[PDB]
Amino acid sequence: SLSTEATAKIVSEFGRDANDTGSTEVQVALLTAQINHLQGHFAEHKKDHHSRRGLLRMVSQRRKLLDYLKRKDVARYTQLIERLGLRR
Amino acid sequence: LQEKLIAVNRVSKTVKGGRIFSFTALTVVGDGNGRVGFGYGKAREVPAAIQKAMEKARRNMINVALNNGTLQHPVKGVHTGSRVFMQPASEGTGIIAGGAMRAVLEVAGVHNVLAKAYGSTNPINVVRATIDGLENMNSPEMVAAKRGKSVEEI
Amino acid sequence: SMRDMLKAGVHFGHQTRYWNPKMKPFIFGARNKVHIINLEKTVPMFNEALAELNKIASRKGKILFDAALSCDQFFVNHRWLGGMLTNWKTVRQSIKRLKDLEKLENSLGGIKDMFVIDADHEHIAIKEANNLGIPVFAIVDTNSDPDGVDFVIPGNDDAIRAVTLYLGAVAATVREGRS
Amino acid sequence: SMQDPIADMLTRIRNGQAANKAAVTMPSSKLKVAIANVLKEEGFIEDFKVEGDTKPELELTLKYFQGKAVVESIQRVSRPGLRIYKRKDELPKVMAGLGIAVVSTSKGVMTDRAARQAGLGGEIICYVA
RNA sequence: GCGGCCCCCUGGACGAAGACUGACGCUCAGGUGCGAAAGCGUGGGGAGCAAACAGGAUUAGAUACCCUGGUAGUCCACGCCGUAAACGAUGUCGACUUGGAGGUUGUGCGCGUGGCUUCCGGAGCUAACGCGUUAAGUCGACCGCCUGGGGAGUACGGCCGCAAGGUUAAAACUCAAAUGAAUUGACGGGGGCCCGCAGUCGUCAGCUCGUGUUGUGAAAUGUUGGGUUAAGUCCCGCAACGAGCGCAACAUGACGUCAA
RNA sequence: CGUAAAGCGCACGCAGGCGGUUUGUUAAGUCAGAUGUGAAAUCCCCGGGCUCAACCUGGGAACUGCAUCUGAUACUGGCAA
Ligand SMILES: CN(C)[C@@H]1C(O)=C(C(N)=O)C(=O)[C@@]2(O)C(O)=C3C(=O)c4c(O)cccc4[C@@](C)(O)[C@H]3C[C@@H]12
Ligand SMILES: [K+]
Ligand SMILES: [K+]
Ligand SMILES: [K+]
Ligand SMILES: [K+]
Ligand SMILES: [K+]
Ligand SMILES: [K+]
Ligand SMILES: [K+]
Ligand SMILES: [Mg+2]
Ligand SMILES: [Mg+2]
Ligand SMILES: [Mg+2]
Ligand SMILES: [Mg+2]
Ligand SMILES: [Mg+2]
Ligand SMILES: [Mg+2]
Ligand SMILES: [Mg+2]
Ligand SMILES: [Mg+2]
Ligand SMILES: [Mg+2]
Ligand SMILES: [Mg+2]
Ligand SMILES: [Mg+2]
Ligand SMILES: [Mg+2]
Ligand SMILES: [Mg+2]
Ligand SMILES: [Mg+2]
Ligand SMILES: [Mg+2]
Ligand SMILES: [Mg+2]
Ligand SMILES: [Mg+2]
Ligand SMILES: [Mg+2]
Ligand SMILES: [Mg+2]
Ligand SMILES: [Mg+2]
Ligand SMILES: [Mg+2]
Ligand SMILES: [Mg+2]
Ligand SMILES: [Mg+2]
Ligand SMILES: [Mg+2]
Ligand SMILES: [Mg+2]
Ligand SMILES: [Mg+2]
Repeated sequence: SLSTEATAKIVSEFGRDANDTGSTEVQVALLTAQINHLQGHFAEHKKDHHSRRGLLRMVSQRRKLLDYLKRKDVARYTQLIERLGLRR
Repeated sequence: LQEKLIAVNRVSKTVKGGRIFSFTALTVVGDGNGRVGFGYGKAREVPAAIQKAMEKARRNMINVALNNGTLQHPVKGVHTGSRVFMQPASEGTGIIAGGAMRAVLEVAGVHNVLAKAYGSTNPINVVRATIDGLENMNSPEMVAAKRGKSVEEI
Repeated sequence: SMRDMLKAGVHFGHQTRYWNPKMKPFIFGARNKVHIINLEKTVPMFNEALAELNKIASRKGKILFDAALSCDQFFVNHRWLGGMLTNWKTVRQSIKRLKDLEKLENSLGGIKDMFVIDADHEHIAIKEANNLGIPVFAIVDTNSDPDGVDFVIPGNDDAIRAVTLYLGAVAATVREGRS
Repeated sequence: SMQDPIADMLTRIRNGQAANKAAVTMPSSKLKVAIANVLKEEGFIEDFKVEGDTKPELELTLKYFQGKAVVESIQRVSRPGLRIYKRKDELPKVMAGLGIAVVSTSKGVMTDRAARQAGLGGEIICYVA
């Protein structure tokens, strides 16, 4: 999983504060960081199906949070996907 | 008490020698005024079985709160596979019911009723379903009593 | 009253694992896995059990249970025979044989010329009483079902000392009720 | 997930009565209170009360007559998966008039009898007897 | 599905105390992924085990069971197959509704409080068996599926597959049943305990009934059980309480069986 | 739909169905009233005519619907917080 330090950085960049761990932007940024990190794992470990199920849950959760944010605030949504480099 | 024989059935148990036949008798008894019971008797001979059934029926009678020889409201009764529906009817309707339900309703003093037996129509269970339906039927007075209202408020 | 109840030891229930949850109203608390009965329920439920027993026996009644013979009453103190009440028509013939000429003396001696200790133990008798519509007056302990019992009396009924208190009271109240 | 709070209220009552509970508590709502008011006025429950502010809890005091529970049956009619609305002439009679149907009309939640006298139809919330 | 130990990479669950977001949720046709064993492809590997196969026995025969061997396969890499009694034969999510005894894993002060899990049982439910806060109880949301037994999960068509085959899925025709659970017998190359030189069964110790009680019911109980006896003989216990025919007592063949 | 026929082998998930709680607003669903229409025959009711009946026939009721207009706003939906 993501380190305490790497997590704390992401909360600082995308959150309102260090305490603001709940915001959709932070949550999406955290999921994105771990999805990107795990690409190296699954490149090496192609038949780690059990861990991949956890990755696909991260992907699905991110998709649901982005869809929530899109319909709640299109502008924040647009900013976020630019910063994180997501298609949608 | 009016008494009605609903069904007689020959049953059998096997023994070393062969089969031992015996008879069962299902009966209902009632006062024709909202009191009814059923009895089930077993004996080697038919008349003994009926006598046992009638004795059982007389001691296992329940009270039904009638209205003018019809029901208070639509009732559902269930026992085993037998599900019965009974509804109040107008004067001159008669007992629109199957035989097992008819025998119960007649001795109970229900003159006017619309009924239907769903599921199993096995007489033993239909009679239990019917009496179950009748005994849990509420009159306006007991409804008024439980709710803490007057009958005109109900 | 209550002081003499706990003097005898009415309050001591069974262990908590053996309890019937239907007895939860009557239970006060628990100590070292033993339920303690609330005698503030016992007192009025006991004293009102005396009152209805006064009322029935004033109508030339037949209380079926030393205490019985003191009150001029009937008892079963060995094995309850299944069908002693519901199959009375048959059980009379054993009464007939008992007094035509010790086995029937144990079983039927107390009712030879015809109140429950422990409702769970005397479940057959209570069931028969319910079948024939006879009001039961039972001491119900914490491990016992009170559904059949008409007049519940929440209390111990294992210790002879608690039993002698209850049996003394019902034999007292009904004897004064008949004089 | 929880998708019918009213069916949940009715079930809490049904299960409470079957278990001989003195009262049943649940998360409150304006609609639950409106229904509780009808049950009280028709004499099916003894009393209700709301406690809280951020998270209000509705408590219903259940009533028993001769041992038996007074609410002998209580059934959801209109439900999220199938909404049921009736015109004034087609309002249901529960137990040939001896029970009630609770009806949401444009003049608030009321019994079928009160709806019929007001000349209103509405959504059939539940049958009680 | 996963079992020595060690390291590296990695998924989920749970608890405590807060803080944070603010309905972002539940379910899900089609779709997509994962999916035991066997099997298939290419390349390795091959101790043990072992389809096929060979021989030896057994048997009326013995293409078997048993024995001696033994190839694929079982193992590894990568790809395919997509099925199993893939089962709790029990879809997922949420709420509610008496108890008892355990296991395992957290945590607060012998006493609490969470998670997961096993056994028993209450109401209730169930055709019954049973289920019973891990529901098959009481409700709500959404999906999947059933509509007599066969014909048939077969044919045709489509799709998928290297193949084996999978998946979707009929009809004509044919029967009045097929089926579930439970009951009484009988029977077993099932178990326990006993007996006998080991017209009939058989002089075997059985067979029943009334009333009560249990079961929706066929039925059950009594008549079972602990002892004991030549004996349902007797004693003791026991929802049974009594009674009859047998036993015994004073040759005597119970109820019945074989359309003898 | 445990064992009778019936829970996909298991999951993720688009469409779809469903949606905790408060206020405001809207008035689509829903509800109320009105108006128009819903052919006649038929059915049904009360009458009438063939000696009766069938049959014929007067008036009504019904045609559960649809549309429009005016209201209601609890509940469901939309919108805003
Ligand atoms: C008309 N309709 C579309 C039918 C249908 O609903 C089918 C179904 N499975 O539900 C078919 O299989 C149906 O579509 C269909 O395909 C049918 C058939 O293939 C055949 C064939 O091939 C040969 C004989 C009889 C039939 C058949 C009677 O079963 C056909 C029925 C077809
Ligand atoms: K969807
Ligand atoms: K080999
Ligand atoms: K049974
Ligand atoms: K589904
Ligand atoms: K057929
Ligand atoms: K009997
Ligand atoms: K609204
Ligand atoms: Mg019976
Ligand atoms: Mg049928
Ligand atoms: Mg394999
Ligand atoms: Mg291979
Ligand atoms: Mg070998
Ligand atoms: Mg071999
Ligand atoms: Mg399959
Ligand atoms: Mg398995
Ligand atoms: Mg298993
Ligand atoms: Mg299956
Ligand atoms: Mg687990
Ligand atoms: Mg259980
Ligand atoms: Mg096929
Ligand atoms: Mg095909
Ligand atoms: Mg026998
Ligand atoms: Mg004898
Ligand atoms: Mg015995
Ligand atoms: Mg002799
Ligand atoms: Mg089967
Ligand atoms: Mg099946
Ligand atoms: Mg499954
Ligand atoms: Mg899902
Ligand atoms: Mg809502
Ligand atoms: Mg509108
Ligand atoms: Mg017309
Ligand atoms: Mg709204």
